Amino acid sequence: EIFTVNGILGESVTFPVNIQEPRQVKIIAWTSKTSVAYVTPGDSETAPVVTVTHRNYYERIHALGPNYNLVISDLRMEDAGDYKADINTQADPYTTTKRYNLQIYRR
Amino acid sequence: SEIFTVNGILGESVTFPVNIQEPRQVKIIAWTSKTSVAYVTPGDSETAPVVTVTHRNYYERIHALGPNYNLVISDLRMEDAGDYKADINTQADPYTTTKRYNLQIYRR
Repeated sequence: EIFTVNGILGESVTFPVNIQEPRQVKIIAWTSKTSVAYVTPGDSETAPVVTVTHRNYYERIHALGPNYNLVISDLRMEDAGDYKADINTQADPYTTTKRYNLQIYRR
Repeated sequence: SEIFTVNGILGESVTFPVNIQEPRQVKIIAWTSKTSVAYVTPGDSETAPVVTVTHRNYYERIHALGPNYNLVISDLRMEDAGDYKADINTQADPYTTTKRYNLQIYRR
């Protein structure tokens, strides 16, 4: 269940979320050692809107549509560790949680 | 700083001291525990801030207080117990400050 993702220092990495087409997302909350960001639905082609909630992450968090895949860019060694998405949707279970372990490599 | 301990009674309310002593500089506060908890942002214009709860465990049970941004978790549960963290994002340096709490819950 804890999915391992590897990223390269100074580059970008994608966290697989892949929200399917019957599910409707209300808000996804991302956390690590600090809160990271909240992601909310975009539009026709506005991609999901991302609100960053710790200064360590400002300008480094992007979200992809329609999957709601998270991209963190300009990776730092300090980004490594456990991440959690609490995915909130209109219908039940209402909240589903996904776990990730990011490891960072200077290459 | 230090972890701050707050005690609460099952079924009741507990208040987390935030004591923002310069409110209108607050952009967003992100509360987490074992799970996500809520975001709190400025009211359009008000005393009072707006809560968006971000996990169903805490649905309808999070309130914030103007003007200090103190947090209330109402209808308390035993699962509510443990370490809480607020990432307070404001308009000027350090831009993010973090407060740590320990919520002890007791029987009704």
